[PDB]
Amino acid sequence: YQNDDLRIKEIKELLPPVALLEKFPATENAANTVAHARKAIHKILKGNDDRLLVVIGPCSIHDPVAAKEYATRLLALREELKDELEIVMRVYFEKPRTTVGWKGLINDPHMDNSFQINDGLRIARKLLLDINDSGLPAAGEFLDMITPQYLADLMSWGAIGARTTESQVHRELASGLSCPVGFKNGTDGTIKVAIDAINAAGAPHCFLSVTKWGHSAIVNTSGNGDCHIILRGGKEPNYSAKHVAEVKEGLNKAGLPAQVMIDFSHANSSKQFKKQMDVCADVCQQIAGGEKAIIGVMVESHLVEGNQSLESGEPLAYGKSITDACIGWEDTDALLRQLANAVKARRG
Amino acid sequence: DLRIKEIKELLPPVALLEKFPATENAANTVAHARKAIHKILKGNDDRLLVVIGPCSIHDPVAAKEYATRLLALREELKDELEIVMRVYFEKPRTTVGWKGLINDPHMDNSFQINDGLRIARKLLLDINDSGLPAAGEFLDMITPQYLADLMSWGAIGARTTESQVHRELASGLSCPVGFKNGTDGTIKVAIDAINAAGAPHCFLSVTKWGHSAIVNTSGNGDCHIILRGGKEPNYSAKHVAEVKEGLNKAGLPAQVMIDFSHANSSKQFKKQMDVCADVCQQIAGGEKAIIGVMVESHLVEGNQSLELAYGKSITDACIGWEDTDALLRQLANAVKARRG
Amino acid sequence: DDLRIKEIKELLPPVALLEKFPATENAANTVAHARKAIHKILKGNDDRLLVVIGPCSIHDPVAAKEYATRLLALREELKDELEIVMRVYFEKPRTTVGWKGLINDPHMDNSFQINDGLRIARKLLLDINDSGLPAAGEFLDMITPQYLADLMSWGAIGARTTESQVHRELASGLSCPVGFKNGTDGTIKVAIDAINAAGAPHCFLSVTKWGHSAIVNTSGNGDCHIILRGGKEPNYSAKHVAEVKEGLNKAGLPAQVMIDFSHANSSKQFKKQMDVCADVCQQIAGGEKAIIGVMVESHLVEGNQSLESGEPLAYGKSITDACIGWEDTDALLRQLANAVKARR
Amino acid sequence: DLRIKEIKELLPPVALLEKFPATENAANTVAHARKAIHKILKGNDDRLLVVIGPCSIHDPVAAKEYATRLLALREELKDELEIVMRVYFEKPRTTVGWKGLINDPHMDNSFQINDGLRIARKLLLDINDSGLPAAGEFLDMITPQYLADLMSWGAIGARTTESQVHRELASGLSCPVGFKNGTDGTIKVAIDAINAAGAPHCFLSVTKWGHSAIVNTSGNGDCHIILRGGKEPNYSAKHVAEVKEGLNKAGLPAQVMIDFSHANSSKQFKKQMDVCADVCQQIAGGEKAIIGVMVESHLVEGNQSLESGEPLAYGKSITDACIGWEDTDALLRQLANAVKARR
Ligand SMILES: [Cl-]
Ligand SMILES: [Cl-]
Ligand SMILES: [Cl-]
Ligand SMILES: [Cl-]
Repeated sequence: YQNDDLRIKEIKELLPPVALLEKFPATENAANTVAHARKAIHKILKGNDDRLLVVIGPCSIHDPVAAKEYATRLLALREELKDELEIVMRVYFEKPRTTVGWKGLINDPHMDNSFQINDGLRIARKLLLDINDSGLPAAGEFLDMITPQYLADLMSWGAIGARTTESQVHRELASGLSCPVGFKNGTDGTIKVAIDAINAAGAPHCFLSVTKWGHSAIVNTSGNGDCHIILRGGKEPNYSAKHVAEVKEGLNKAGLPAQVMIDFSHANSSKQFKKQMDVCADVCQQIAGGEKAIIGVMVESHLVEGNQSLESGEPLAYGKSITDACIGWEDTDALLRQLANAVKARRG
Repeated sequence: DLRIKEIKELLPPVALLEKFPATENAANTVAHARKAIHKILKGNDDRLLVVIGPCSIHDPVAAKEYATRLLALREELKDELEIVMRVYFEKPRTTVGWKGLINDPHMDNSFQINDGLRIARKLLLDINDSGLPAAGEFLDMITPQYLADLMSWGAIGARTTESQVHRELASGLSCPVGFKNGTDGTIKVAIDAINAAGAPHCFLSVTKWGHSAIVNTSGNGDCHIILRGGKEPNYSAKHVAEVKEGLNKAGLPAQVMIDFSHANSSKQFKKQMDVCADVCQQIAGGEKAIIGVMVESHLVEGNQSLELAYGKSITDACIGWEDTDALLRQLANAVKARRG
Repeated sequence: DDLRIKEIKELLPPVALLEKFPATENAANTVAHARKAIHKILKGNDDRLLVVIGPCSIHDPVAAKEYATRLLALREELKDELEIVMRVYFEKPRTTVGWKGLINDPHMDNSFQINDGLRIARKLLLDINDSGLPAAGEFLDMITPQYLADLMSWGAIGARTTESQVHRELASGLSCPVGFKNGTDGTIKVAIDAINAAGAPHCFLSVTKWGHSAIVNTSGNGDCHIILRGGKEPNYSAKHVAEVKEGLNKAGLPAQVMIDFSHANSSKQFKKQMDVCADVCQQIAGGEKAIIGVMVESHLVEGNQSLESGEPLAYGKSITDACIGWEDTDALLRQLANAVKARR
Repeated sequence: DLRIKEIKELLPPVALLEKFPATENAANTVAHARKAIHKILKGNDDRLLVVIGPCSIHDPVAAKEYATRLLALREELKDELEIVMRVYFEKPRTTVGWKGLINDPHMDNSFQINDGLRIARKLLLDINDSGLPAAGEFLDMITPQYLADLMSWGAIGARTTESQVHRELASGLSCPVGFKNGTDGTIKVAIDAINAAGAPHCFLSVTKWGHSAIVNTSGNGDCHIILRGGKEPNYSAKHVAEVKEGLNKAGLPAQVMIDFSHANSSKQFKKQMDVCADVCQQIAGGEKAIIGVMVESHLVEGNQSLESGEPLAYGKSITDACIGWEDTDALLRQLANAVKARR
């Protein structure tokens, strides 16, 4: 056609989501893990559970073998701490990036710019299935309208990226998702964008999306009431009590329950992975001191601490992030016990 | 699919391109206007790009009446201005409101999006066939597949300037793209978007066949900033120099488009005329960085609420025709001065 | 997969053709009225003959519109004895290598511009129906019919597919009457079976208007009939018509018949369609009422010609089967109308 | 429009290929058997192609036990016979009746086509993966995309041999294709079908993605006739000579596949044993133009009718009657001894 596809170099074939769902169907145990975890988070968001939702795991996944080793370790802590914590593993397959660089396992699983995205969807769905089947709920992030269709049935909770909290199509996506959804404050600390996203997400919408058959269609949503805010810092951290008090009043003024998930990382740690433990110390003191509004937290965590560069061409160390730096496993075990001990103190 | 109440059939883009193909005239209108904006953006034309038109389209009849008026002014001032009609089919907002001609053309909450796409693509076709190039707004990644072959220039929504999927959209679009600065006035987000949209990308998208696919884009060098104001207006000569310094440090061409409306006009539509005045003086004074402007105009001035008048915005207030005739000549005279 | 698959190319979905070329109110009225008219004839509440007459297949839309304009004048003049519908075929089934028709290769040069062919086919078919002239088609596969069937007032199943299950299933979902041809041999059983099968509802795999494969459920087509087209020797005489009318009554199916004046009934000789027209008119004049329809291969200029690629073709002349010219065509239709006015 | 009651979603072929992908053994099994039949059709191997197995499959369990037994004989007789198991998933009929495993896997008119496709592709996979090649029947244009990659040989439905679209389908298939003589015993439609299938074609079809496309095929040279009888059997030496001359007169190799059942057996399953003896006599006395045979064979001989709310005999055909295992073993040894005696 005329005036068409000048900046399009190549269109290639994408497996429809039904192909991935048929190849990797939920087991009964995987469907049970998803169903129970969703209901558990719903119960927390409705104020009928005094436990803390904990979304913890690698910035994103690059190696399914390290990821499954991580998942086994976190699952054991999930079983031991389940009276205090609802633990859900961060299983992200995309790292949003303004600059050039690896976009994540789905876009480029081979980490060599071969962009084998069908491979990446097979790898990602298989891993999510394996983790759920083991008993460990999974948390994802929704950056687009096409990718979630491949994985959403195995997600117990998801986040909308801070760079898309204001995006109408991402708010509409949320309003048709089957899992709970967290919306982050704006990259400058602004609360109102996230509150508007929750109100928009709770409403029905009619909009254009893609089906499980890989076809575009008109979709009508019912609205999603299981949405909440994620405090992730602005120019300065916003995890402290003063900020929690402001957000609580702000939600209540908007008619929303005063409830918050606090991201320990990103701008709340000033992108310094060890300060997640300093954020943890303060949030725990808030929780132990009686703060009911804090219903969840987020932590970037891996088997080995820190990060490493894909671009150097050095062989990758095992179990170490190639994107944001994470706390290692020993900090991760201590952090989770701190949280469980703060939830118990909140109670007694 | 607990929160999915209903799925309904959507015509693939290839059906609206087949029903409403570009005329040779509409295609030349698109080709020449894109090339012209490219030349302006490459620093090889001293002409000013003027994107001007209704806040949002609601009445195709009134849209065509306005297009005919603007076409004459476009013919008359073509030595100074590359005039392009603002053809936006929705006003992005946060709560209730008519979602626009595409989402609800029958203005009854029926959401006849297939009808809406027909009506919107026909309108875009008619306007391009008459000779008037069109500017659009790209809010999602599926709608542009139906309309973008008829667009000479596009703006990414202010609320999606920061979104990776919308920067990747821009990277594969066949027209120039404007990115608005942040709500606080800062320009880092738009600089990042321009840089993002300028690189090749591989991502998932829907083709003209209505099927999802893996898409590889080339990158889009014809991107630029749009100054729409932050808490304070950012149209003044001091603000332009500051942005031009910021652009230069980022290795980006020191060029800007100034939106006269919204916050740069203090929400007062008639005040867009005061921005013309300041902007015109800057141009007549020699300022070569201002390569474009954006103005909200209709046949009748102001706004109205669906809770009747012809040619009047049912959304944001717009200047009327007399002020639009005067504003366009004011800019063309300013370009003549700077040219000397 | 695909060692014998050389290339795959994109294909417009039917919704794209239906959206580009929507039925006018006139074409829709033409289609509706003609379908009602053929149903009444097939039920028995009308004595006029159904006449499906036109080129073997279309290769030149301009020539096809001149033919249609001429035929429309005669349809209006013989409308009280004849329900005239134009043969607008866009495929010629062939065993040997060669041209398969307009949709497959409209530029007749083995460029296979099938998206072009479908636009051309549907534009032509719509223009004919808007004029007021109803149209008859042939259904050779499950995919092509979706682009055209809303503009067909009647359809035939290829004689080489009359016992094919998918084709009987296709016929059970079409919105138009359908005709089933006897076998190469005079065997009429394969056609009776096909008529029963198409009257039944079925469930099978087909392609939608969106260009996607789907599971489809039909309701059954009762506006289906036989089409006698000869075999080893012709089979249009009231002797053969008797044999068939007895086998139809035997099988609970109306003893109605459509007679094809060409192909093996004409012994593959175009001019001999005039002879066949005589025997069939004699029976209709001799009171016989089973004959509800006929088929004729008819163009502007009689005969046929061999296609050479890049070579200009003679005007009005079929490049497939030989056809009778317009002069014989105007006479054959007046012969058939006289025969009906006699029937009364 | 007016006569369409319901449209339901159909899994695209890529969903079945992703769920049931060829393992390495299955692709090897298919690749070797395709090459071995091609070599046989080209006259570079004196071994006899034997397609043998149930009229159609209604029970994957019985099908796999049969595959196991047949696989053991494929190994033992490989030097004389290329044994391919008949894996059909429908008994074509204009009458009333079970429409096969893909249309109706649960044998109750539930028409669970997506389930049938899963069951049919999984069974075919399991058989090929064990090392036994499979033969298919092509009745429509849509179904083969789900299965053809696991078929080493196919036959076109007898009621579709003169269909252009089925001849075009064959021109694009990756396996050899058998074409059945006409119901009157005429071999003309089979010769026309063989010629048409050998030519490249351009035609509309559905892709692995469940979308209609324009397809161009290269042409299939590995096509041959299936002699299955007419109003009288056509397996005798007089008939073979008659067809061998009709194929030479047409420029096609003088080679035939003899179907032992249906009209060639007078609709009596045990009379397949008598066709076998005659065909063995021809071969053992130097007949080289018989390159393949087709036998309807199950674990347990005969057939039975499907009843609602009632169990079925195990291993027995619910469609056409088959010879059972004991005759099947004897038949295959007879054919193998006939190749030894011809060499
Ligand atoms: Cl990892
Ligand atoms: Cl308007
Ligand atoms: Cl013609
Ligand atoms: Cl079985």
